Amino acid sequence: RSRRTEGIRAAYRRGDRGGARDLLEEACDQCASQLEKGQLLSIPAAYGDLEMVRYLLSKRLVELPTEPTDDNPAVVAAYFGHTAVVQELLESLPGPCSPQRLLNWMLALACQRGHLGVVKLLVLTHGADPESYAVRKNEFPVIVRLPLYAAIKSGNEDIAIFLLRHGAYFCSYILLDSPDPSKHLLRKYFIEASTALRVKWSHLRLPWVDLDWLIDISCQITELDLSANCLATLPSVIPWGLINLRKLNLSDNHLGELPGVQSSDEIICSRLLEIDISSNKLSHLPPGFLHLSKLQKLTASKNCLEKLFEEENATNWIGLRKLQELDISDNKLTELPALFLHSFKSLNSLNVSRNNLKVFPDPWACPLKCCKASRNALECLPDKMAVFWKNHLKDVDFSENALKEVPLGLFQLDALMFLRLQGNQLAALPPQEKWTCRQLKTLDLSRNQLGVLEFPAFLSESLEVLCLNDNHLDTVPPSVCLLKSLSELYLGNNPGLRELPPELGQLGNLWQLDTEDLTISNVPAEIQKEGPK
Amino acid sequence: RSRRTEGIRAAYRRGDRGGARDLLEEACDQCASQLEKGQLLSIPAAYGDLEMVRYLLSKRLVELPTEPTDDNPAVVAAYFGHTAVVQELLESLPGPCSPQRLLNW
Repeated sequence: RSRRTEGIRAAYRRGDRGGARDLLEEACDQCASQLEKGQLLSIPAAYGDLEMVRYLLSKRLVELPTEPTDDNPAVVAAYFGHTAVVQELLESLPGPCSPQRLLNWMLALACQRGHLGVVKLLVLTHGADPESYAVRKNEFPVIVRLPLYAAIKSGNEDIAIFLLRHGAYFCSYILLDSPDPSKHLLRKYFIEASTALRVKWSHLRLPWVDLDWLIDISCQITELDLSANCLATLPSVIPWGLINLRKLNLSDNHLGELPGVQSSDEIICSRLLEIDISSNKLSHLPPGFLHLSKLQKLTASKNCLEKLFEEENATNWIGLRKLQELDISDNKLTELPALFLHSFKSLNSLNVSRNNLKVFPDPWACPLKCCKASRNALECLPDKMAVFWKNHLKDVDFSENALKEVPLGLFQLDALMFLRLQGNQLAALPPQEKWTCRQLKTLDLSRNQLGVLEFPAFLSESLEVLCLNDNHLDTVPPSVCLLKSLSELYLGNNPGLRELPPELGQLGNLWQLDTEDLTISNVPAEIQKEGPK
Repeated sequence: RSRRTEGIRAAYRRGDRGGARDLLEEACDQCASQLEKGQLLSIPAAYGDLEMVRYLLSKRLVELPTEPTDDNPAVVAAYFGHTAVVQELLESLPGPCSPQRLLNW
């Protein structure tokens, strides 16, 4: 019975493809069982006769088993690198549950064999996992069955780098077991030369890095992006042992602590211009940052910070003097001591929102163009805003806080035009005659205990949106009639209202109105149902 | 709580895509449950903002439910013919068992 197989094989062994066709048809008629038909389909696939595979799949309708074995026709097709036969067989697999197990098995087989095209088609077209194990039944998930490891250990560097560029990751075993080719790939295929290189080792899940990998080129730059991985520690050279770095991305990792310094003498990276250490597990920043006078951006948000810096209230700090951006939001800071904060001179953007802050930091003469401190427990704001930021601050977000009254200073500002002052307990404003926010475009004064609200007449040409929903409003303040230029208004969530003023019709620019759960006595039900227009 | 949705929708209703981004990030921080995140992903997909769908799938890592419902972000993406958004969402589906049921729907 098995002879039929050999006979067909004989026809292919001598190159007699037509005789192989005849013997194959005879066996298919005599091969009723699924295993025998699968073997018949394996014969030409192993040989490489794509045409006869097509005939068997199309006319004989031969089933393609999903067993991840070397007897499988697709496995042998991948074994010999016959990409056309592999795709032809894989197309015949029925049902939605694509048999990934077979795909990983043949993927690792191709990686071991060196058939790059088969690996490419499997991973890119059929979605075979480049980071799972090609493990069969009664087999263990050993790294030898992992396709990147099998590719690089086999000497198939091209397949390994292709896998890395198309979803594979490095791990401790790769670096420890094959450090030479691993460092070769790290030192070649992630380098953007510019000397002052730009090396992107991020998104590689590297559990550790070594000076041995690139410190030889620390003359100007070794690397810049080490984010998006599982790093838990660093050499101190990575912070400050490199000469002409300009940007470092040390974010999105397990770096709960960064190496520190004893003085500025230990810092060689005096040229750093931005640093990204967010999305880490930091409780405080190292004081070495307080020696980088040239650093222009620091972003240490998405951390567990309790303080910006340790209480070094004696040292002549010069660093961060020219810092423009400090983003330390999404942290657990209750106090922002005036020491380090007043050491700044060039800050313009301060993002300290989403913290446990209760007192806004004691202000100082520094040109803040924008400040976000919402999602805090802030009780009040300083009165020196108009002293320092009268001509600088444009965006303010002190909303969602425990604040009860905004002093006149915020509204005495001139450059201020973007106000988010909701989510507070404020119930009364400073008199409108004291307001100098001529450039005001958006005023979000919702979600508070405000009732009368007054506006400068100048805002007749300035405001584009005004939010006053969800307040203690029983009657619309008549001052709204001033705001001809207003385009969007909220008045909903005010159950005490019954009259909609006629003067709102004078506000020509209106296109939308929050009429949510507002019953208007002086408007018929039909007009209310039709909408704001 | 539902207001967040409408607020983001408002930003897209007037064409304010950056304001929609800000409101979307705020809601994502305040939307922990899978259904709320799926709704947040449905908003731009129904609108057609492929960029914000990409940001949600890549950065926020928003889960894509396999329920064959008109609330599904991919279903609404197919509803308005936004082919790019449909492929972007369908690429995010994990695992080997490709949810054919959603695909037929």
